[PDB]
Amino acid sequence: DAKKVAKKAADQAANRIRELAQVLVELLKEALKLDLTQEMRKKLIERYAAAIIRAIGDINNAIYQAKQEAEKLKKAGLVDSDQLDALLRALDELQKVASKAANQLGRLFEEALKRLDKDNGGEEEKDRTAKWFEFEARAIAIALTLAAIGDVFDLEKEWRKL
Amino acid sequence: QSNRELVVDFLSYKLSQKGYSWSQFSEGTESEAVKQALREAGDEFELRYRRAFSDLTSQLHITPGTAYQSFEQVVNELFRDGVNWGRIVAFFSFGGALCVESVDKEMQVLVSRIAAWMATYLNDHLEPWIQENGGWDTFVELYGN
Amino acid sequence: MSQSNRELVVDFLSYKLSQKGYSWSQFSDVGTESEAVKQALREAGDEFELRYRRAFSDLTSQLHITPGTAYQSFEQVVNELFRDGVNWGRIVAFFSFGGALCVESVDKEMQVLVSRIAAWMATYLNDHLEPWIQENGGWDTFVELYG
Repeated sequence: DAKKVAKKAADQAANRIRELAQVLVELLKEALKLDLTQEMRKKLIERYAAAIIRAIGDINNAIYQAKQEAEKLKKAGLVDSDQLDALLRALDELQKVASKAANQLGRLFEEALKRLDKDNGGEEEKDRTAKWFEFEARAIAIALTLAAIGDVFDLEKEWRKL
Repeated sequence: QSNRELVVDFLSYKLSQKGYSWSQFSEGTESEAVKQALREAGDEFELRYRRAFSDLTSQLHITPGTAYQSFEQVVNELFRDGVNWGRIVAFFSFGGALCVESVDKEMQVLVSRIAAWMATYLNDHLEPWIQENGGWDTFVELYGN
Repeated sequence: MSQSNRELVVDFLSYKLSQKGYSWSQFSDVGTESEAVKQALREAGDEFELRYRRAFSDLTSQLHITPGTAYQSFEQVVNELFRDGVNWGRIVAFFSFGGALCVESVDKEMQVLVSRIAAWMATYLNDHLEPWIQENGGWDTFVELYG
């Protein structure tokens, strides 16, 4: 039903962000390798770009499937017009917050790389910047999982109000 | 003090469910209704969280030196683009998990700190929305069993 | 479905270039159902880009596109995009990515790259995505899913 539509969409979108955060942390660790060829640095950037693009494509895939399931429920008469409206707004909100999380993770990765390059110093400064990136990326992933549960929970309570 | 008392009641309950006594680390009936509804909502929130994402406490990075940032960075991102009751439940549940994880790692000193940080964030940044949306009694009407 | 796939790439890139004020005809000398497909893809591309504009200029900037390096940059990113499978969202992301590379190419007065990127994109679509597309009901599935 409608509750599974929203849950599935939220879980997929949040899981794509958790996975992106993990991929970026692993790529930042590889960038810490100290006999890194350029040959590899170029491949690290390419993997970064593909991870960002994959995450946002997969988030959008989950949202588009969910909106199609929502409209099928409207047609089969398993949801009225006001419930469908609440579900579509929740899905738009999910797309907005998950797409923001992906852009933030990408920007923090780009800042980390720069601090690693430009901010020059012992491993200590640099390995600090790694552990900072991992700390920030995990915070974003956690916050998004919490918003995902909370928004679907509140959607269900909105449907009951209706 | 009502918001402080909600934080303490909720944390005391979540800590008790994970094996710990709040006493180790630190209207009357209308307040019970709000406390009970929030306990039940946090229980349901945590069930949903575990079914989708598995364990919450072990995924929380926290040391005494980074604890304020662990709390602040998550909470600021959670409410970055708005507030609803479900995200307020998430905020309590997150705070409860951060306290359990702190105790699990022998960082008991952080429980009272986190409770204070939660009460301050409720009073300064969520109370306007809460009161505008009917106060905690409306939360009970919507979430209480 | 090969010629239709080239027309799709040309239509989408011409649209994205025109959104930045640039004219396809300067870079290249190149019914109802094809129009529905083109329109759904333009709209999905707009929606994808809506909340990724100035930060997906960033990605393309990070790749430091040049005529000598663009092909490997494009192909490596696309290969990683689809490394573990295909879905319609990734295909939209593929079109949008190639659109962003064309716009970046013109911005940097590397216009020769526009028709090359279109060729690489059409080749990839026909060789590596068309089998999945056909097993998923064809582009009409995409028109229905997007709306």
